[PDB]
Amino acid sequence: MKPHPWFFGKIPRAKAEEMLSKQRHDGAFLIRESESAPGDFSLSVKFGNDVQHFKVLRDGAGKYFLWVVKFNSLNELVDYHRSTSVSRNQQIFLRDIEQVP
Ligand code: NA
Repeated sequence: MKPHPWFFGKIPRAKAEEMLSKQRHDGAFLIRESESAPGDFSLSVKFGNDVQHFKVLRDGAGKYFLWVVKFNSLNELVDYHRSTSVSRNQQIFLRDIEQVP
């Protein structure tokens, strides 16, 4: 298929904020590899004039989750949260970034 447009590797938290702050649509997001917690992933998401960040948590077996529902891949967790909100305070659905192209 195609590589996913949402995996940014080891981009600093502040550079994820810089990039997402130029996005127009709420829910534009990326997965990055945390610098403060090496070996952990973080999800950064545009919402309004902000950028929210969430830890990608692991269970004892290595499944990934944000809150309660967990998955066998980052790819399945991202796809799940295209239609189930990532936030408990707003309805925020992941959508791909509109890329410089
Ligand atoms: Na993680």
